[PDB]
Amino acid sequence: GLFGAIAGFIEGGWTGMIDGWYGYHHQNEQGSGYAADLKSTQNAIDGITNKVNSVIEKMNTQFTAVGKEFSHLERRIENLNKKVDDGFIDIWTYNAELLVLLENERTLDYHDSNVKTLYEKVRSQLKNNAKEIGNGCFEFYHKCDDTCMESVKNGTYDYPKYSEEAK
Amino acid sequence: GLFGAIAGFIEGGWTGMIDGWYGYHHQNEQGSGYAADLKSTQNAIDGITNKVNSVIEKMNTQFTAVGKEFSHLERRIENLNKKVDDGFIDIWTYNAELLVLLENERTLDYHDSNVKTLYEKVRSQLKNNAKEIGNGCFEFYHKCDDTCMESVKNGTYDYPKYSEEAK
Amino acid sequence: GLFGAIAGFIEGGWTGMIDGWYGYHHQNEQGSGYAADLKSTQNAIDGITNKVNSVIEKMNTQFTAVGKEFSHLERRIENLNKKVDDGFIDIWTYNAELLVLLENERTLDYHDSNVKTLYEKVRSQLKNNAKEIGNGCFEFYHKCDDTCMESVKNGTYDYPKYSEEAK
Amino acid sequence: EVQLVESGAEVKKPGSSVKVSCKASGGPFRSYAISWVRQAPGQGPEWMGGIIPIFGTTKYAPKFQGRVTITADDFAGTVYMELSSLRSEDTAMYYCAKHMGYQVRETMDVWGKGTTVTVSSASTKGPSKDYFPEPPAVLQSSGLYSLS
Amino acid sequence: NGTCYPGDFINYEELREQLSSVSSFEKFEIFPKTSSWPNHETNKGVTAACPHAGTNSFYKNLIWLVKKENSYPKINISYTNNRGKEVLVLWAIHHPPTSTDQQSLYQNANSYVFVGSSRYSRKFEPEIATRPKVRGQAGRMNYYWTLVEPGDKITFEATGNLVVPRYAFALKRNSGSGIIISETPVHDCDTTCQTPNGAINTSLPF
Amino acid sequence: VLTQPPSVSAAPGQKVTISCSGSSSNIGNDYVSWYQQLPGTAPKLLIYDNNKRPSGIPDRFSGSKSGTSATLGITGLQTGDEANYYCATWDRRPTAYVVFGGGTKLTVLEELQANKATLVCLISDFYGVETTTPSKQSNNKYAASSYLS
Ligand SMILES: *[C@@H]1O[C@H](CO)[C@@H](O[C@@H]2O[C@H](CO)[C@@H](O)[C@H](O)[C@H]2NC(C)=O)[C@H](O)[C@H]1NC(C)=O
Ligand SMILES: *[C@@H]1O[C@H](CO)[C@@H](O)[C@H](O)[C@H]1NC(C)=O
Ligand SMILES: *[C@@H]1O[C@H](CO)[C@@H](O)[C@H](O)[C@H]1NC(C)=O
Ligand SMILES: *[C@@H]1O[C@H](CO)[C@@H](O)[C@H](O)[C@H]1NC(C)=O
Ligand SMILES: [Cl-]
Ligand SMILES: [Cl-]
Ligand SMILES: [Cl-]
Repeated sequence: GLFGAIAGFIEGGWTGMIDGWYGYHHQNEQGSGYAADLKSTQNAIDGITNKVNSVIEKMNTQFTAVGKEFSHLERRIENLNKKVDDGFIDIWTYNAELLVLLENERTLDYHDSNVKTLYEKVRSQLKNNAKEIGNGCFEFYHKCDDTCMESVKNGTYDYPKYSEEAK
Repeated sequence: GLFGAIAGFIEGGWTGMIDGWYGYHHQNEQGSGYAADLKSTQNAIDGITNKVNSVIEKMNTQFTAVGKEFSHLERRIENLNKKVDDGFIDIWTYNAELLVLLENERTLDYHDSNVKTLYEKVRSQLKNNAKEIGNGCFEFYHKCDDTCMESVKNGTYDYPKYSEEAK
Repeated sequence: GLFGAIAGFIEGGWTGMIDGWYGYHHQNEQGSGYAADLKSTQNAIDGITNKVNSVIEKMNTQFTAVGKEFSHLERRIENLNKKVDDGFIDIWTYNAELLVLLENERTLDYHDSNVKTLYEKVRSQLKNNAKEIGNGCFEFYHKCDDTCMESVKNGTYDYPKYSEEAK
Repeated sequence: EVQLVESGAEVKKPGSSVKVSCKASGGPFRSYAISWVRQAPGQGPEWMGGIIPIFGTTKYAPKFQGRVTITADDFAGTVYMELSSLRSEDTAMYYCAKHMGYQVRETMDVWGKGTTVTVSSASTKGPSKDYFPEPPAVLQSSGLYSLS
Repeated sequence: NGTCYPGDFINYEELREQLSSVSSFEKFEIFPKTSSWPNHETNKGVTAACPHAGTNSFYKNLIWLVKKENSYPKINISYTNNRGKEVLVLWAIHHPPTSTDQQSLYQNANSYVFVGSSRYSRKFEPEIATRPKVRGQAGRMNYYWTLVEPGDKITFEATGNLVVPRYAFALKRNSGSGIIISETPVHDCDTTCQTPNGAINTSLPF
Repeated sequence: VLTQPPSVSAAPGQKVTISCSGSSSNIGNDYVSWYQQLPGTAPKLLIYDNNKRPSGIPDRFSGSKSGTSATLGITGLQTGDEANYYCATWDRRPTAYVVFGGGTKLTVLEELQANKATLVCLISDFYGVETTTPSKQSNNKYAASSYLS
């Protein structure tokens, strides 16, 4: 991916995070678990539903379009009519296939950027109260109980509070 | 934005920076102010003017194209002529609308990347002579008078000179 | 470039790295040299060959399409036939030129992302056993002989081993 | 705003099943969940279950777990609700309501006007006294209404 | 099972395009069978080319007029379009192979036919020649049609050879209809989108 | 389940408060919303996330949550505010689901030839057998009906 996160420094995905597209896995003395990140999953679902609606709205429905009949003395306009019908089909087929190919690439890069944005948000929060251990994990220098973990996932982690409590 | 800066870790924009698209706001004992970053605003204006010219040049002007008349015994070629005219209009309408939708997305991401590039340039300059305080601001560990600030914005900040002068 | 690496913080290219698109230049007491990064050059060659094949496959070959003849009493269908032929040529010319313009932009950004991904991979490896000196170079705090350099380029650098051997 | 429009009223016999629908304006894909809530006469609302956009996952209340099936045709901007093994106690007004975001939650901010499902052992019959679905009246043990 | 009596159908392709924008019509007898023709032989014009379970029959909407005891008076009947909708009108022209059969069926030497409106005006001179046999008849019947705009009148003036119309059609248009060619059968299904291979039940864009 | 008082009453211009009491599985560990319901109309959201109002809900509606009890408050009581009020929350009890309170009503201050024969006893102008519940006339007197088969 263009942003190095998905299939990048975060080596793989989580079948155990079921409530969203991006999120957290935590691990402290009380226990472990997954939790989707609602705010960022929501923003992506906004954009992707918008993307799909955009594709729909641009392909107005085809109304009644039947063929025509020609005599054995009208083959030039018969072939012209065939040329027109075939031509437009070749063009909408190209348009349809190309749009989906290009939008598919952008959609995947979009998800990749969203994961990277989330990781950097947490990194910016924890600063040097935790060790960046690669694979997208932060190892805390202080005890981080469930309330501590919950505050990281809310974006209201308290870097001054824990900077004095390092192990 | 795909790069996390605009409406990202830099929470908002500056109505008080009037001379360009991206730039600085400084704050030291002598005073405060805004200043656009000429070199990066120029590069973006190059590309966006180029983008707009590209759209223009690809839509060659329509010359004289009038309708035709048919008799009550020529309705097959009348409808064929109507089919052709309508078809091409549906295709140029699709082309026009799609190009603008896609270019609009890329233009916004482009600006987002330009802001992020600028922030990382400064970060790479100041290194650990200043504290990354989020929201895109650097808090200096040494006194940074107007000449000091001016050199940051010129890209010729003197990391050795000030590494010995920290407060 | 959208990722700030090519023509960015890495100021220029290497005519002396001949075996690939992205790679390393090392410099220790035994000597210096270039070396392409096979794994990342391969991934890009996969995608670009795929991109070029995609363009090819979407432009199916034109089969026999000859003109037609009309009498001095058939100028309406003569002009209609001319309108059809010209129209489709204007549309495939637009399609061809636009696809290449857009794919060219994405291809360049693609290479830019690949270089940035590589640089951050190494940075993540070396951690604080080396000094980020800008321009894409890392200056080691420990002696890094050829085996040491070879392990960096394999992605199996041994941060614990050398953290005790700093100069 | 958003308009939720449920399908017409239904009258069904016990043990059969009913499939009602809810058509949403705009879209047709939505970025918010939709759930179904019913309310029997003289009772509070009770949530039945909901469905999540893109993921398509569903949650059901324990009371209807096992006999309710919520589905979505996002291209038609429509959501469906099928309820089976109908009891007389299932007679209620059925609403579809949307949530503020993509997860089903206690907060449903916009509701449809509701549609009724009546579950009776009776069948339709013309009056002579002894008529069924309402065209104040009282209902006998027969399930038939008798008015005056 | 189209034209059982041989001949060329004039502007038959154009007639098909006119009908693909027709949802319904009003079928009436523009010239009643017995009321319109008083001194003309009506019920003597069947043929073996157009059969009907052994016996001979003919088109149900056109009528083949012939001589009434070696007498065929010149016709000058007309119809004004007091219907509000355009009226489709068809007729035919008969070309017997032998000049004897011209006076055998129409009693007149060298006949003429004229049809008239505002969008149509033409006269016909029946051509007699030894054409090959198709359905047993060496003669040819050439079929014609014209649309009568509301308020206009059509006129048929002839001395034989004119295959008069009985029933015409007052058309209601509905763009969004057409003619399709399919071998697939009809059912009591109801769809909103139809193709000649079958009906589509979907909300997808392609 | 969530328990509310069945019924509360007050005079116009006064402030009333509707309590919603649950357990640690519902209110004590999740957000609380409130809905207003008028006869013939769908439930209308008044309060979400314990104490926030949607657009269009007036200042005089308010909510709060203390430990295990939530509370709706209404001031400047109007005649149009006489309705049923319901709290709702996300219960993690058995399988998780949305659970409503019980509700709180706010008040502001020839035939015998077919081998069958039925009785007719009507009643109105007040203030085996089926019985009609007391409906409401346009007169605003109570009316009903009753039959013994
Ligand atoms: C309807 O169409 C059928 C089939 O084309 C006609 O029948 C054919 O007539 C030719 C005449 O030489 C025969 O050789 C064929 O054997 C016949 N086919 C069959 C299947 O019988 C028929 O004449 C048409 N009927 C009308 C009234 O036009
Ligand atoms: C979570 O963050 C919001 C701000 O976005 C804050 O208002 C709220 O109090 C936080 N929750 C907790 C439990 O700290
Ligand atoms: C600003 O930077 C340029 C190099 O880009 C340098 O030549 C110039 O001297 C600098 N100006 C000052 C005042 O240092
Ligand atoms: C290079 O890396 C691979 C793993 O990707 C490892 O198996 C191999 O042993 C490494 N080579 C050396 C010389 O360390
Ligand atoms: Cl990816
Ligand atoms: Cl943006
Ligand atoms: Cl570049």
